[PDB]
Amino acid sequence: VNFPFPKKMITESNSKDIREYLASTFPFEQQSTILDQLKFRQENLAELKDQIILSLGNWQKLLDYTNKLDELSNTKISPEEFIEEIQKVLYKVKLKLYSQFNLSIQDFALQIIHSKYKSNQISQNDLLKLITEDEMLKILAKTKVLTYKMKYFDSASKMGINKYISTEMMDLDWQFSHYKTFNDALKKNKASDSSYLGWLTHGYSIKYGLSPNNERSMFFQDGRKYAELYAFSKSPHRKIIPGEHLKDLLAKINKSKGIFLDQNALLDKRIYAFHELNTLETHFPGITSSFTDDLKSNYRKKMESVSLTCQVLQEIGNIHRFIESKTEYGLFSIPKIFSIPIDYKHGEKENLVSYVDFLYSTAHERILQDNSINQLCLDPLQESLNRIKSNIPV
Amino acid sequence: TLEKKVRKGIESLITELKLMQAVLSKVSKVPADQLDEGVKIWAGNVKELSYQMEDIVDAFMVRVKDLHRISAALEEVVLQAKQLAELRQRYEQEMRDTSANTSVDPRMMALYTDVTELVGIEETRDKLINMLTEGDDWSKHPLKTISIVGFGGLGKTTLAKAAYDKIKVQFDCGAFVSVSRNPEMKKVLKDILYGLDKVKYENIHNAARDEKYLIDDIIEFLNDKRYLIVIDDIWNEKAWELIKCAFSKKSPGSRLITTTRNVSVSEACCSSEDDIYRMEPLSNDVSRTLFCKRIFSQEEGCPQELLKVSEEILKKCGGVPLAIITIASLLANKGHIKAKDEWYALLSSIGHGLTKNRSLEQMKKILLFSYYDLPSYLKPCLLYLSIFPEDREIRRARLIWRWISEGFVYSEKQDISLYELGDSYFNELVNRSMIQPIGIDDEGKVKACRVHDMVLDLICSLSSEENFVTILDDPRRKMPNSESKVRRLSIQNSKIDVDTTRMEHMRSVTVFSDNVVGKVLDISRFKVLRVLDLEGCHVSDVGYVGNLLHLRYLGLKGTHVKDLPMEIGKLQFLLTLDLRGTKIEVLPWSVVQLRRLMCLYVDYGMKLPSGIGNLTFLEVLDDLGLSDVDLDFVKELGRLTKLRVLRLDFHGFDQSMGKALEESISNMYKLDSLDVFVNRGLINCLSEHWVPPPRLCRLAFPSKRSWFKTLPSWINPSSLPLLSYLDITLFEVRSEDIQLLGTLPALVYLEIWNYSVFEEAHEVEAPVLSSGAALFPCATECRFIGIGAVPSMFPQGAAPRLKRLWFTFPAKWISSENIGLGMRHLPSLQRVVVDVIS
Amino acid sequence: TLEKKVRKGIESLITELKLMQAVLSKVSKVPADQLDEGVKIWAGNVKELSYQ
Ligand SMILES: Nc1ncnc2c1ncn2[C@@H]1O[C@H](COP(=O)(O)OP(=O)(O)OP(=O)(O)O)[C@@H](O)[C@H]1O
Repeated sequence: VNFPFPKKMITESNSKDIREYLASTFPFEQQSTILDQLKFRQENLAELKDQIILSLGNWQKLLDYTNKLDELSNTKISPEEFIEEIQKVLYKVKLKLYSQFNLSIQDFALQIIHSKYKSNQISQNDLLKLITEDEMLKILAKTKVLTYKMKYFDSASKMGINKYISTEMMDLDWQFSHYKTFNDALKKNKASDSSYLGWLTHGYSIKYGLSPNNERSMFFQDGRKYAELYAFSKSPHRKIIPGEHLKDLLAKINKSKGIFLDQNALLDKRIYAFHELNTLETHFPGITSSFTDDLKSNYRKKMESVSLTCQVLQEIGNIHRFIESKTEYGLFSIPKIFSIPIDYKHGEKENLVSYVDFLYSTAHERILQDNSINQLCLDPLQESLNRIKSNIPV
Repeated sequence: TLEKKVRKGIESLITELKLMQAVLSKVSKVPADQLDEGVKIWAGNVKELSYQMEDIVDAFMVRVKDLHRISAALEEVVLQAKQLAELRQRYEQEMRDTSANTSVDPRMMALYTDVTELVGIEETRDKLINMLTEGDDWSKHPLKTISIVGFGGLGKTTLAKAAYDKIKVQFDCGAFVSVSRNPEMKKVLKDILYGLDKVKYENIHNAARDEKYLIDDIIEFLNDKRYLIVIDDIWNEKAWELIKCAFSKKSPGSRLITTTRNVSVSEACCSSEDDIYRMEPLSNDVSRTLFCKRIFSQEEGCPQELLKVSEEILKKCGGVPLAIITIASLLANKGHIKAKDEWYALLSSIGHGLTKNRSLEQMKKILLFSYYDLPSYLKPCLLYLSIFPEDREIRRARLIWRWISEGFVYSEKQDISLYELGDSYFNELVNRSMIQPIGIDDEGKVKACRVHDMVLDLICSLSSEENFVTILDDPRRKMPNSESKVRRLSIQNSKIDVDTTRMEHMRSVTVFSDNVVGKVLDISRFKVLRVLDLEGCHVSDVGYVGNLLHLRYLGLKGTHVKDLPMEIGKLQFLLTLDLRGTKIEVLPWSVVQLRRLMCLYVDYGMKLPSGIGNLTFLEVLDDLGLSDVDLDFVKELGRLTKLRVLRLDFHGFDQSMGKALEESISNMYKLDSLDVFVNRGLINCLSEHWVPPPRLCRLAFPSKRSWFKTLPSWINPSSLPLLSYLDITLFEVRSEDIQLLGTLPALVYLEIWNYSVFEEAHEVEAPVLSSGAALFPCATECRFIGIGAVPSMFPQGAAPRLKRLWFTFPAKWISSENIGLGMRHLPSLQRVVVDVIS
Repeated sequence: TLEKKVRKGIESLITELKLMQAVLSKVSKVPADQLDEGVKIWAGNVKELSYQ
């Protein structure tokens, strides 16, 4: 079906028309809108050992640490000892089905700290004194991508949104709702470490296949890169007259910038070049400030236009993951008692299909159009618009 | 027994070599115009036989079945030597009446050219005038020289004469005298005398007194006068020092000018760099005007369709005011005799076949002058540049390793580690004004090199008439008429004719940015192979090297190599092993089996097996990954004391193991550079009580997240006074650390990071250079991070040479009086944008 | 085998040629008055061999 543009308008006395339902419904509680409860995971903490006991026969350490995590989940311990208690397994484990339970061991344990932090049980300074540690940075930068790929990638690939997975656009997921603190508080206190951890995170994302390629990544998986990255982060006059091991980086930046500005060449490699490039400026502002070339190519607006496309597709995929469930929510994400049955809900007809029109009108309201942008924005948006209007009634 | 006969023939063979390179060195000195063709043909056959015997001797040396093969080969080679012996005798004559006149100087007619013909010579003649005539006022300043170095024909005599024609009426004497490649000193001095007075010295070329009395005469004639002599085309400065003694008296108000093609002889003059006058290629606009002055009558836009051809061709010459003259005179016999098609043919011709033309060889002599003046053991080095493509920068390290692996570097002094010898070769090539250097690598030396285009094709042809190299180019698309006698092959863009049938004795092979490798070409068929170069390819199949035994150089930079065979231990002879940019992440255990190496450009991601200490001869190691290492392996690194450069990064041994290696460093004494990389930590490696190696020049530190507590004590002007590079980062800072560092002799490069300023809440203080006056004789590059370096550390007489300075400046000091700038310092200290902090 | 020896003699013969035309080109430059007759006879004979 060639569905046309749903021309609508989100104005005053209309944002609250749907957001009021969205402010209390099961989804969107841990998310936001571009137009702008502890029992839920406690039950998962209870079910943490559903299938571990089935095949304990090698497979004993899983249950051995499972009951320890269950104990530490509900027991009240002072912050200056709770970190030591929980790190006893964090600093112990090293590494098919095993890793599956191993990730749940790490993922559920770390969520406890945020749960106690939002309750003001753990002092902010105490958390600050530990987050700066180097090892847990690479622990989180690994567990986040592993947890995302193990559950959501299987359903994302079928929808065709796998090619539009954005590492930087990951905190908005409802399940990974605890990362706003780790991002914003760390940025406010230690700004450099935020860019450092994002740089580390994208390196594994490249290596684990989030943005796969057959050619090496000359910007990640090497400490000497961050040396210059942090060297220019403190001096405003180092790009004008660069030094050695800095001309090469600029050459590889502008070569990929020209690849992105091209039209005829292959699209998947352009998507690949998008991810690291977008990661570069957000963490390191003023790094590709080609004041001349960007103006005669509308590059500054083009990057934002192609960035908003992935943001729209994320929420579209969320709606698709919500419609069929009414497990695409992902393993160990929603417990069985809190699950969602098959019956159609009356509030969907007034807050979902109408809200899709608002989303597409918001998508098609301020994005520029170009022959390069059309292959990057217009075509995926039209494909998603066609796919979203062929499954709502059914 | 049987081996005894072979080994007793080998020394006879090597003596034969020695004589044959003697003869070939003798013949190649003379230009190939006075050389009779019979001797030329004989010499070519001599060279081919030389290759054959070198092959036999290398094969025998590598091996010790084979004895019989070696025997047959050596006997038959003796047979061709014997046969070729009397061919020269059989057909040869004398011709007592063959006295053809000596050739005249090809660049004398150029001296006689119209004044109102040269364009753009201005604003350089005036600058050279006033860079020496500024002292002509108060004409009592002591005499000085101003040399002019340059390459090819960028125009030295022209500008020298131009300056020689304007300011003369204010002088009493003067002489413009030339010198050839092999001058006659008495002839030169007679030339000088005739240039002063032609009346008393009209027949001064007749009398043959001696080298000395005429020197006394010229010394006597030069009293109480200002002479302003100019002498041009001086090569091999040993000649020049004779003339300088002729000017040995105090003479206020006189100066002299020199020109040469070697910068390595001008520093022997004028005792100072401010008197050295470099000359540059002309600008694009001036070059365009000059180019259109010749071919076009008065206007340029009438073609309007070959314009892009004009810029494209003029780019090939670059700025040379001789190449463009040649092309303009060749390209139009009478008013655009040709248009837009043969122009493309000409453009395609350059690089492979443009030189062979008419009225064009009259200028190639001027270029081959420099090549002929080269001593031996350097002609192969210059001719080796034809392998690489037309416009591509060449890293000098690759060149040096290729030369050493080939076998063009050798000596019998035993005081040279054989790498700095190749470096000396490279520097000699550079200072002869024959290669352009660019950039500075992580070695503290020049990064890469580039070759002029019309010299590149010229040397390509010169190496092409013999079998020194072979090129497969689309514009060329030519192959020698003998597939057998191919030694060096330099594959390029062409990917069609990749035949490999009849090169059994393939010395070396290289591929440049081509996917044709592998799918069409086979290397394993090469029974012998000296060096292998495959950087930039996209093939991971290199596991057939076990069939190769003579390999020396193995370049695999950016090759997508996943793994390399376990059978590499068979390569006892090897000099280089580069693996940077490869997918392989672990090395096979069969590397301790190896015995000889000097460099190992390994990736720190890859794993180094135990027993590394056995590679005693190893001389440079790069990017070693030090993680999860046991103590004995670390201590092995102190055993092999031959390093000059070492690069280290690590993440997983921050223990007392750092101190264990810390003294193990001091076991080596040949270091030149060092650097250590570690992330965001206090440096738990270096103690304050550890003697450093006596020789250190660079001593870098790449990491900026890590820090030292304070300035190390073992850094002192006493130990290691050879530093020209600092690159430090540390937590605190002291106004006395700068005072300590201002005592070291050279410290050309300075870069200091104050960790606490940009990490912790701290105010950038103002350190004070308390003691001394200058503390910085030659520190051109100084970098201060988080440290306030106001211009008023001292008056201008503190750092004579400082082109660049970086520091931080608070906004609260704007109203203060500690920023009292406004004066011009001694170096070019006028381009600065300080990082200001609110 | 047998053809190998012949073909390995051919290039030697070619070199012999090249030397002979070198010599003949050298001698023919001078006018035939300053040339001594022994050299002339030798030149004629080598020319005939060159044809063969
Ligand atoms: N401004 C100019 N306009 C035209 N031709 C020029 C100009 N400057 C130089 N040339 C040309 O450059 C050549 C001069 O060569 P140059 O002065 O370098 O000679 P040199 O010192 O004897 O030796 P070499 O050429 O080996 O350096 C001549 O061909 C001359 O015509």
